Amino acid sequence: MELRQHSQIEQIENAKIERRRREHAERLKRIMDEKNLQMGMDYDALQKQIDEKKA
Amino acid sequence: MREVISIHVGQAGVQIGNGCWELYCLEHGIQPDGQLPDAFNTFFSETGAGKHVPRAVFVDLEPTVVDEVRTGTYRQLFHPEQLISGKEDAANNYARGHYTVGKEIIDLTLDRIRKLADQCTGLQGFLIFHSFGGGTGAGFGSLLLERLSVDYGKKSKLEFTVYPSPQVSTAIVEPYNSILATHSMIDHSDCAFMVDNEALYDLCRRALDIERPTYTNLNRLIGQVVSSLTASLRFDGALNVDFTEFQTNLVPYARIHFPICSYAPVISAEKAYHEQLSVAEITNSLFEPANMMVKCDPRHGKYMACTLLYRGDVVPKDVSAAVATIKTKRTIQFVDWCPTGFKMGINYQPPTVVPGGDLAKVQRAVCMLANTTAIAEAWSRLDHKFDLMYAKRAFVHWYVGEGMEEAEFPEAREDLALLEKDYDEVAAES
Amino acid sequence: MREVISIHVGQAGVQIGNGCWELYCLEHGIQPDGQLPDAFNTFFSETGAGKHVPRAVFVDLEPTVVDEVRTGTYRQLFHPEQLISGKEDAANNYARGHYTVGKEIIDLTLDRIRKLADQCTGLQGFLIFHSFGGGTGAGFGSLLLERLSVDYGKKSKLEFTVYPSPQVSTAIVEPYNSILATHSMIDHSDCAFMVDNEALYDLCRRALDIERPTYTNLNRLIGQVVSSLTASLRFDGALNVDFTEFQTNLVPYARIHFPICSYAPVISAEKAYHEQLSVAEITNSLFEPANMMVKCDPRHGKYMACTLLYRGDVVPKDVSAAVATIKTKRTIQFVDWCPTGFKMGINYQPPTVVPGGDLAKVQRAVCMLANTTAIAEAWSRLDHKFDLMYAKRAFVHWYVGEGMEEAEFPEAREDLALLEKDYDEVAAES
Amino acid sequence: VREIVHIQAGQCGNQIGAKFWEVISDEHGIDPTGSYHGDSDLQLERINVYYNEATGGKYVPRAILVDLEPGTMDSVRAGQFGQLFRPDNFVFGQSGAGNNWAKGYYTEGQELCESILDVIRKEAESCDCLQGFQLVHSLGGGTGAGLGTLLLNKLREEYPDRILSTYSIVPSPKVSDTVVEPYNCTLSVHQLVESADEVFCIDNEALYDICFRTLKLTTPTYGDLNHLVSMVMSGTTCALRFPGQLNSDLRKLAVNLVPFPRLHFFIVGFAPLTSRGSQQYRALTVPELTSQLFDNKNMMAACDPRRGVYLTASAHFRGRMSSKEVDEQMLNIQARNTSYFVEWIPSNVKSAICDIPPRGLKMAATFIGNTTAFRELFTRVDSQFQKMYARRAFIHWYVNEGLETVEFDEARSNMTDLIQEYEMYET
Amino acid sequence: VREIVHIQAGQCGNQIGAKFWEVISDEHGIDPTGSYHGDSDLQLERINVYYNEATGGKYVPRAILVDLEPGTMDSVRAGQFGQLFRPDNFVFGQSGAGNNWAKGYYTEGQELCESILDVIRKEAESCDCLQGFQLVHSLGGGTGAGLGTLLLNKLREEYPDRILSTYSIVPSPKVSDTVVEPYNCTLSVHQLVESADEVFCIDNEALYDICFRTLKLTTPTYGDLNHLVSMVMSGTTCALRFPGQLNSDLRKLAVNLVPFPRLHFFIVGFAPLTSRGSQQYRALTVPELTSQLFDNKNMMAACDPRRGVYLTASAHFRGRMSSKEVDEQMLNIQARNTSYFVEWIPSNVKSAICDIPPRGLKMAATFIGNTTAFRELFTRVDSQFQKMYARRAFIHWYVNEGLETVEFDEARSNMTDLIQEYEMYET
Ligand SMILES: Nc1nc2c(ncn2[C@@H]2O[C@H](COP(=O)(O)OP(=O)(O)OP(=O)(O)O)[C@@H](O)[C@H]2O)c(=O)[nH]1
Ligand SMILES: Nc1nc2c(ncn2[C@@H]2O[C@H](COP(=O)(O)OP(=O)(O)OP(=O)(O)O)[C@@H](O)[C@H]2O)c(=O)[nH]1
Ligand SMILES: Nc1nc2c(ncn2[C@@H]2O[C@H](COP(=O)(O)OP(=O)(O)O)[C@@H](O)[C@H]2O)c(=O)[nH]1
Ligand SMILES: Nc1nc2c(ncn2[C@@H]2O[C@H](COP(=O)(O)OP(=O)(O)O)[C@@H](O)[C@H]2O)c(=O)[nH]1
Ligand SMILES: [Mg+2]
Ligand SMILES: [Mg+2]
Repeated sequence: MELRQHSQIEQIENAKIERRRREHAERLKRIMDEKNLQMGMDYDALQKQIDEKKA
Repeated sequence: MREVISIHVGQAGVQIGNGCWELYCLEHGIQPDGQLPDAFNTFFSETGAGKHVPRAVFVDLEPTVVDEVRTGTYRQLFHPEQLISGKEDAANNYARGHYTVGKEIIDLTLDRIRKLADQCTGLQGFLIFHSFGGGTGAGFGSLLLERLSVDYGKKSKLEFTVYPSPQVSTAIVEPYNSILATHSMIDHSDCAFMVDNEALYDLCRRALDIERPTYTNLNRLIGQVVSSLTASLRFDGALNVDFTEFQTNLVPYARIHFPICSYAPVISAEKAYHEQLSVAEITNSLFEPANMMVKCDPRHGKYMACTLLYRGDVVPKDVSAAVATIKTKRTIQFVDWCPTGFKMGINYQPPTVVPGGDLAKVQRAVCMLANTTAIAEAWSRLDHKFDLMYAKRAFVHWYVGEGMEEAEFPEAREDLALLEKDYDEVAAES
Repeated sequence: MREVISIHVGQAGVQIGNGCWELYCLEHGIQPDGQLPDAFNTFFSETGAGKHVPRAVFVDLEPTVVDEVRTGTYRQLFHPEQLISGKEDAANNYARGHYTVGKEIIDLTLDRIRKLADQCTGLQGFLIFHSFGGGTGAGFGSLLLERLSVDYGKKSKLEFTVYPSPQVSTAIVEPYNSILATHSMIDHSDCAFMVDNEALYDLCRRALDIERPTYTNLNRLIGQVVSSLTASLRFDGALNVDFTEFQTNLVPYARIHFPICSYAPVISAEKAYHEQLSVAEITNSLFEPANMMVKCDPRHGKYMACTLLYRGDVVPKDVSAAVATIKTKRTIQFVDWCPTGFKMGINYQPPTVVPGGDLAKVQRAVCMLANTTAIAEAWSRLDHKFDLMYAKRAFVHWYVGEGMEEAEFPEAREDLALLEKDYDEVAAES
Repeated sequence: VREIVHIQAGQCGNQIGAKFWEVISDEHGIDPTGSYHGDSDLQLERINVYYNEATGGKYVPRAILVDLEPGTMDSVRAGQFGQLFRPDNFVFGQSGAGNNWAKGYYTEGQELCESILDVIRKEAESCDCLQGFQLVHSLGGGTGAGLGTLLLNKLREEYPDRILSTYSIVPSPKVSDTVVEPYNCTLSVHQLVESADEVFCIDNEALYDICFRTLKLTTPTYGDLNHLVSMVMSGTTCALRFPGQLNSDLRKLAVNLVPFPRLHFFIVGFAPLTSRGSQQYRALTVPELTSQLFDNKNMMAACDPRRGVYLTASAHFRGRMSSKEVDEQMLNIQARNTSYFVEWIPSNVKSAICDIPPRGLKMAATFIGNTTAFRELFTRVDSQFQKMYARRAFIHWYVNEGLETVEFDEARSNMTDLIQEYEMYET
Repeated sequence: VREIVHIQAGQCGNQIGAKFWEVISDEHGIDPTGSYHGDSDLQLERINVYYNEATGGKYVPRAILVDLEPGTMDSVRAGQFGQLFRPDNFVFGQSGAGNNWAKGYYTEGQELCESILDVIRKEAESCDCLQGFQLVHSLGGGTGAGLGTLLLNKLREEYPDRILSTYSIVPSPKVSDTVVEPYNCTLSVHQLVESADEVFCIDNEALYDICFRTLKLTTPTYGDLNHLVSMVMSGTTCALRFPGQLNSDLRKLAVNLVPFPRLHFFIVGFAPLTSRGSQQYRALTVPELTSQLFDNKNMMAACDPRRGVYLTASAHFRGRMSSKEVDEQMLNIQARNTSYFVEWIPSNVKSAICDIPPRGLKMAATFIGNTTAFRELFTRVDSQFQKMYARRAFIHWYVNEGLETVEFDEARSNMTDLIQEYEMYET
């Protein structure tokens, strides 16, 4: 209710705008590498699961 | 912003719910205390300082299940008002859970759900969980839904319920409760998803590699489906699908709303490392009878409109290539009046894995909900079991003594019979 | 400047007053001895040097309760002329506390209040506390009011009385005393507020998490309302409401003056960590039957004009949004005439707490006093209890023996009947 | 030398005027201590209109403050510009307001009125010339609605020639802060129609709507609303204080705008207003001001012009601009929207230009219009009065002050006649 | 001074439109902050066609963005050039789209309709002259399809003379993203035929086919598809913005290509589209462009011209090139493929030359043609609609909004008649 909201809200939306531009850019890089797009896998962190099941 | 409310009825509803809220808090990045070490608004509220609170209400008529949450790790997350526990359960009796004991607590619950909806500025739907065989799941669920229908009117009431299995059963009075609750849900529920334990039990053994599962393994599977369905409201994507879009595209008529569930890939970590799981692969796995979460084969029936949800680094081209290939498959039928037959969505946020979890951390996944006439197979099985018991009046005295009038037993039988007639006429073509 | 006089009669009135003056003195920063370690003058007189004295008169016909204050901590605060005590109590007999014993001390009491009114240059009202069941609360309460009407005339006389509860009762002759006192309040009082123990008891368990309250916990709840009511005369604010503005807004007629009260938020410390308590929620919690301080259901009748009083960082903008939201509630019934229906007050000083208290310290709070036709429900209960006793003349000999003439018993029944007629006449269709 | 006397009555009027003097003092460059420290010689040309000078270079406004209870007087005293006013001009009672029209007009008004009128008299007779009076009050309260009408009748008795321009705030249509306003506004309307030459109606709700829609202010306090209203008072009388290419004072406006003796209620507006941060997207020119002025959303009263028709309209312009540009814009807006203007009055739009714009703006404008859309507002209060009066209801509180029930019927009769008079001239 | 107002509706319109301004801003040389940092004086000649200037050297596009849900809007501002647009032209609702034509037309359209028209009025009446509007929307959805048609009627009612150029995306034959498309496309066609002057039809499948056949893109995204469409929109208005040896603006195109009021649906194509490996083999000559334009694979709509006959054809050329060489190619292609042209119209090919090419390309061409092949695309949706309508279907979702079942029959009747109309003129 009580706030300066618009002066705070502008900063909130500016952070959101910058947030989306980062994840847009890094998504673009990993997309253009068509091995990761069609076929790739997270082979390192996937292995950590297997030793857990052994334990 | 845009809000969804979850209500958890009965032992099954509570047990599913605490697994689900573990998935969401770990997904967004919230500690069990509610603190932090975005889309929080869709499921949570900000209390002040830095603490969050879920939009959920837990209801049961006996305290054992709810008190586990009260002494569990997540006791600090929930508002004490959200956890509602009765004094003595309905004893798998629909009449006891509807008339005698259900009305002792109904108005206490309706205040708390209504009060929570005040905090939801942009409310767009509810999520409600059941187990049909239980007294509270069927009896109190009907009373909750009937009241909620007139209280709020045109708001999407989505349900996620557990069908009795075709052969696996834990209650003898199980057929009695399911049919009586069938009448109440058909007119009031906007759309209700179907799953059964026996199909889930077979899936977590073959696809996931577990010799001997428990209810925890099955319930974590259900949470993935709810996570994928609601991801369109929470995270960015190339093709958004709101609750209303789901409701319009899936159901051709008001009475035919029941979908069935599917999810892919469901694979163990070592076999996930063995294969590569492209978009065409996961779409193919959805349509096999083995992956269906309800133990009814679609090949006995035909398909109406199906809805696809894709999560990960999936590109709109690879989706169109995959779905067209499925149309070429002559092991899949479509009724003639649905040539389009599909609704697709693409979202960028991969699924979330859990410590001690069962599924692999794959980077592209798909979720499926389809409307099929094969569900009439499940209706016929429940009908036959009910007739054998009711012909000789095997358990009537318990329900009548708890306020139920006997005339409701044939009425619920006829309403189910009318529902079976609708599917057969829809299944025909001209 | 502007002044209010508080009078405390009987056990119930003086025991509440002890809690009230604790709350005021702590709020203004005055030690219990009357020294300092503004609004000060609205309730206190400055004797000189640096010492403060309240505007209060303590009277009961038996010395036990007053001697507690004379021996307690606040013995140094009051002026001993103010602490007035009789010899033997009224024995829960109206006729004894009005005609036989009450007259020993009435003229001594009226001198002290009038002497106290001389030092007060700008008085605008009185504050009188009663319990209807008691002989001193009702018999001596009626006698005090009858004189103050002719002594002072056009000065608003506001009362705070504990109406008998539906089921909870501590005196068997309680219904007899209430009807006899009912006649006196309706003619002389400018406006009289209703409270009852049974709703307070249920309020101080659910909202404030107390297993087993006492009379001490209830008295702090009442003191907050009076402090909230009079804060407009003491503190700064965006919208000020004087006693006369209260008087014109709430009452449309002469005999329809009785309001009922509410307060929000009344929350415990460990629940306030979960809740936002913005202006929407605090206004929505006001209208629930759970929060009303009289165990009578507002939905059984309709609403006349209501008054809302706000305490805290509240801006005039969204209070209008709160009132607009309330007017959309179809569960809230308003009378067609008086379509405005509201007067709103905003004052900036937040609520005050007490060490060892029960109420959480909150950003903002709202106090509600409203006029509704639901109070005829309270009168109908008391009327039915009276008729059973008087049909067989259950206790008349005690009242007759102490000077009372029997003819008053049907007359007091007649007056209460007329008052019940007036409310249903107004509550009827326009 | 066209001095104007300003009177503040009630809570709403007092706080608006308190902000209203901050606007003028900054525009003229008078230090809050009452001393001149400005920047231009033109500011001292005609300061005599609003201010008196105390020996020592201390400038004192022609302001008179009135209330029935001392609460607001102390609030103004603690204000930033509180020391500016003359202490003897503070006149107040020692009784509660009561929110009662009859109580304010009859019971407490009479004792205060004889002192208040003499307080007016020292200032009105002290100056070389006196063109008109300036009153700020509400029309839903008990002090402003009642006592303001009483003083207005008395001022008309003593000063018939002068222009009795008042500034009023109307009770809102959706949410309002008092149960018994319809009684108060209806009784006051009878007096204002016959006694006051110029009445400007402003609605609180339109002020909020302007705040969100244009100003984006998430929480508009009463400071913003009063400042917006203060702009209009400053704009209207600016032609007296500063030179310009085409002068238009108050009496020029009355003769132009008012076609008949009883149709003199006005709606007001101002331009330009700054959207936070979005001002970098806007190229302010004379045509842009025209767009805002005749935009219906910028109107300060919640009565839609498009549902009615216009009779007369007037626009002021402040700053160094082209005179051809102004005269072409008025013609453009009148020709493009013929449906909303009356045939039997050609050239429905008056125009004027002033040289010096306010601080902070290189140009600004003020809009005043008179339209048949006032019938919407008066239907509102008449309807609530009707269904309240049939039940009788709260009349119990006005009768015990000495007001006959016959006055309610007379007050409605004149109010309804005013509505019909706007209906007939629509043909 | 031939200003054009741009309107974007729905998810399809906003993403196509946002990419559209990236193309124009770089063509004219406007930094994404809105300031001119160009390289030639010719760019600032006629930037007034699409932009307004904010005082400070900052240029603002004449853009209006419309949607029912604000999800797509914040994705636009997250884009690089999103800061350019005026914040107040963002007009959006607070309800789900519903993917429903009736819901957009009746329930949510009316609420947003009044607000949108005034936003249109600001930009339409802020310029010295107005040639026409430019609408970008798809027909398969519910927002752009539903609300777009309603706004198209209001624009025609207020502004009949102006050119209502619209660009449409047609639901695909093989794989499509919505079940209820036959209902949405059939209802929308009725409004396009009677209201809009010019309609350009784009099919998503042909856009994919061009990418894989010609451009050899291994992974095409919606950015690459939308880049192709923006080129055609840029080419058509290039005659307004830059000098040329033979000018041809919008109103010339409508007169020449449209022989009868209802036959104005068009197909487009763009040359040269060069494979990244074939660039070293392709020598850029004027005949080389002519081969690509009239080649059937290059058409952006999945309707084969060879199956029908041409009525009119138009080609636009950009760059400094021979006038003889351009005119000779039109004769050559017309005389060598005589079987695909109508006898009763001689000289079916219109031509134009514009001097300034797109960046990086030293010559480029644009094609707009009108043919009887459209009978294919409408027969497709008619067949699917009939089977979905012979039995009732999702229809109850539309009936519960206010749409009458008779509207579907009227929708098919008008759509069927346009198919027969093209059948007749083939003879
Ligand atoms: N999938 C799944 N089903 C469950 C789970 N727990 C119980 N069920 C199902 O629930 C049914 C038994 O009813 P309850 O779970 O007790 O539901 P209820 O409404 O609380 O019934 P009452 O105990 O009588 O109140 C059985 O058919 C189980 O299959 C669970 O954790 N996961
Ligand atoms: N809320 C509240 N009520 C009280 C308190 N003490 C007594 N009462 C109420 O007082 C009511 C009866 O009035 P009495 O106790 O007889 O007081 P009285 O007016 O002095 O009557 P006598 O003692 O006979 O002279 C009971 O129903 C109690 O509920 C108290 O401390 N707080
Ligand atoms: N614009 C504005 N309106 C106000 C302010 N304070 C109060 N009001 C409004 O004025 C109306 C009546 O004022 P009131 O207190 O009755 O004035 P009174 O006649 O002197 O008692 C109320 O509805 C308030 O909403 C203020 O500071 N600014
Ligand atoms: N060519 C193209 N098509 C798109 C784009 N985005 C979405 N679409 C398609 O446009 C069709 C209709 O989109 P929809 O969301 O219903 O638009 P709306 O209902 O008018 O808001 C869908 O089938 C999408 O696949 C894009 O950027 N380019
Ligand atoms: Mg249970
Ligand atoms: Mg006693």
